[PDB]
Amino acid sequence: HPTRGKLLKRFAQIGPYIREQQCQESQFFFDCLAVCVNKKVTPEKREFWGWWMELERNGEQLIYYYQVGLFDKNGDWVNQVISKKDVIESIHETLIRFHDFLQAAVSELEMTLVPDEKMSNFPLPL
Amino acid sequence: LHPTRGKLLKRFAQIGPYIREQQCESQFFFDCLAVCVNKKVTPEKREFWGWWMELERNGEQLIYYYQVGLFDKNGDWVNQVISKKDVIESIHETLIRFHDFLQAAVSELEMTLVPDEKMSNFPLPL
Repeated sequence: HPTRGKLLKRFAQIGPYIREQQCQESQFFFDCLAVCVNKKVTPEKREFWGWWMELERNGEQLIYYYQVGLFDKNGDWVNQVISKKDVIESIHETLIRFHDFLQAAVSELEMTLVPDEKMSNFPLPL
Repeated sequence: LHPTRGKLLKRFAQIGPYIREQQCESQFFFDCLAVCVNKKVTPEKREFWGWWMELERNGEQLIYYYQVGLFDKNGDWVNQVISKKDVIESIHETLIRFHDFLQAAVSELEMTLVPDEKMSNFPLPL
């Protein structure tokens, strides 16, 4: 096919990125809590700068849409990022590394990765 | 991701005989054989009341999920516990002491430790 189950399993093998509970039919969800916002906050209320990605399946095509931003206390992602070079670089390194592994996994599945049209406004190289 | 899986494994192993390396992919596995079920049984078929814990990684965050139960003759953990105050108290004491070390290790690693949402159904204080 390959099966949704096959995809889920192979994507989970990339590492601690896929969030299975937020995946449904033909849509997969990945994220990365890359940098803590403020460690003075109690652990359970801490927030993180990072990225999240939505992967739509369209037959043998997987269509990717990454956003950079903020993961708040509720587990909501917001498209706002601290304007610090070092933090942005850290987010970008985790994203690039992930995308490289994703490329490899999709190639092994004999499928193809393609950017969402909204990636034209993505503010980092990829 | 930094720190690495390898570094986390070694750091967690330093806490004591809890982590089970052969059961750790983007998840770490810990357990504790707190109370022997019946000492009259030979050491081959011995079973234990205790706990096990799955620690998930997402970036700088580590997410813990403890369960209390029975480590059976087959080497499988089951979420059932003998309904005895003294046994439950002993399990609980091992768990709290372990958790205190885990908290200190995660802090040393400069990461954030938070309960899994399923810990809302954990039947003991933590």
